[PDB]
Amino acid sequence: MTMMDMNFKYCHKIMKKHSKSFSYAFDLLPEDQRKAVWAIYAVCRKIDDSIDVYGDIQFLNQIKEDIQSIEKYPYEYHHFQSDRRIMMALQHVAQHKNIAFQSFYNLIDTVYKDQHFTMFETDAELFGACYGVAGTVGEVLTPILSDHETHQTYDVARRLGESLQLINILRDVGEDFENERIYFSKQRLKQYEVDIAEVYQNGVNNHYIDLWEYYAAIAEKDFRDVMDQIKVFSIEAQPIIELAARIYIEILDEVRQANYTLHERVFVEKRKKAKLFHEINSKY
Ligand SMILES: CC(C)=CCC/C(C)=C/CC/C(C)=C/[C@@H]1[C@@H](COP(=O)(O)OP(=O)(O)O)[C@]1(C)CC/C=C(\C)CCC=C(C)C
Ligand SMILES: [Mg+2]
Ligand SMILES: [Mg+2]
Repeated sequence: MTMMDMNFKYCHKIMKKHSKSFSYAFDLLPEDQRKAVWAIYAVCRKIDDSIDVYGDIQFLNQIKEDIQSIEKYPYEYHHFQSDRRIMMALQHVAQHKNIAFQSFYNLIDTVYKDQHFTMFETDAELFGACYGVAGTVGEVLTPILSDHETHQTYDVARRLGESLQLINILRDVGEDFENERIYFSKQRLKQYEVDIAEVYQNGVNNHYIDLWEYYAAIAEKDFRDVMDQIKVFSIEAQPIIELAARIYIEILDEVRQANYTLHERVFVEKRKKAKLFHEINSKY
């Protein structure tokens, strides 16, 4: 094992630890592509988790500055300020692939703004936040998972990322509420006559289920639209991306089976993930 191998192994550790669904799928990529995914993953994770390190923007600004160094000077040695192992790996990737740096900056800005989080007035705001947290990730992964990037490739990847973020929201309603976050828009909550606090205390009702299913239907339709355009991605990545998405889509059915509970995080069992892989893989 080289030093750089050690750097990617560490990124892999982070992804396996923190992202059971995405780890399962993306680890099936060919070596050079999965390694790039691990590095992108670990960067994004550090960005997402940065505020809780000291309680403020310090570690985040250090990440941003590290990324800026890489963008400006991809072939120079940097004394990274944040997590050196992750940044060395990102830099190695950047030397070989087009990285959409502005997409990382969009994600960072999204994390900065989350410090001042006020509920979304409308679904348009909510979907805007989904872009910032996850459409950006889709954009960053595009050159990794496709052979000749076009506007269509980016668009599909962005849509997928945003759909997965909406599923994430749908899984985590109760936990988010405990953390003083509600992501359903004020407009939709008012229309469906849903108070999340009241539902957290008293159990689901038909109003809440109707509202949840309204968003679920959006995530599903977007998922189907991505599946229909899967050929934008490289032949090797197609079944893997399909797997990643299907595993995440299955979370919706898990929520339903747990009666839309606001008091635990549902999950797709490993054995089910394997079932989905068999189904997809026979198709390919
Ligand atoms: C780079 C990579 C694979 C992921 C990035 C992971 C990170 C940390 C981003 C920081 C912001 C966050 C938190 C975003 C949410 C990820 C789930 O959180 P995680 O905690 O890992 O898993 P779980 O909550 O299930 O335990 C999310 C739903 C976005 C998924 C978007 C994807 C996969 C692109 C799809 C498009 C193509 C594949 C073209
Ligand atoms: Mg996680
Ligand atoms: Mg969540």
